[PDB]
Amino acid sequence: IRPTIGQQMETGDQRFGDLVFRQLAPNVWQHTSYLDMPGFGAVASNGLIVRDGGRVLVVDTAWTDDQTAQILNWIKQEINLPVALAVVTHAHQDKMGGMDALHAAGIATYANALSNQLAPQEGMVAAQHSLTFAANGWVEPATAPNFGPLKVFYPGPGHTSDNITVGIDGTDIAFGGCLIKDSKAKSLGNLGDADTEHYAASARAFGAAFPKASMIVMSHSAPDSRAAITHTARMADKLR
Ligand SMILES: CC1(C)S[C@H]([C@H](NC(=O)COc2ccccc2)C(=O)O)N[C@H]1C(=O)O
Ligand SMILES: [Zn+2]
Ligand SMILES: [Zn+2]
Repeated sequence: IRPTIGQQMETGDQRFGDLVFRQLAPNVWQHTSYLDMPGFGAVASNGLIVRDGGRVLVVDTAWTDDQTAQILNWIKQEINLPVALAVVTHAHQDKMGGMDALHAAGIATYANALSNQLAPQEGMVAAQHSLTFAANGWVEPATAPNFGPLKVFYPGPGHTSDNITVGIDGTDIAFGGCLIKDSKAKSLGNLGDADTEHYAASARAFGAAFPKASMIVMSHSAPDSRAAITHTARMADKLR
């Protein structure tokens, strides 16, 4: 697997069917799935798997149901603990394309209320539960029951108006999804649904929400330093 967009395979990557898994911490793995483009090649998308004692938590689906069912099969084989819930980080196919596989498995799914409202318009199935957010971006705790180490933060509109992010408490990892691009990126990716006015502030708000996270995970590049945040914000400064 050699994607046109997204990180390549490296030492420490485990191939499992059509997907790639990489351990990031004792209890955190990155899942990677690929959508092949007629004429362009494969585009990688990354999410996370977190072990929290006797249960597993997932951030983001794969691009498709079948790929997402493979994530669940990898969890069964390598961890052998139940998936308690999944959080999906906005209403686009790379993050929510496999909702039906989670539902078929009986996994409780959560997304920003706005993501659930946009899902029908975006060709997605809504999560079964809605997260809501305070005026400073922090999730309302009663809407995120029993989330363990997942600390959900809405940084403001950027890549989309509904994009959310997730810090992993008890680790130095934070997940920026499609909002954050890596420190070497040349572009901000698909800006078709983006808020170019507010993007820079939203990227910086993510950094300030998780100020001690040193490993920044993102949808389409390998985990990076905090320069992913600062570089994304610098590129976004140019859009205003
Ligand atoms: C990696 C991206 C540039 S595309 C992805 C997202 N597209 C889809 O999920 C489904 O459409 C397609 C998906 C892939 C290729 C073509 C169509 C979007 O529109 O934002 N997020 C972008 C990003 O992270 O910048
Ligand atoms: Zn998107
Ligand atoms: Zn994306």
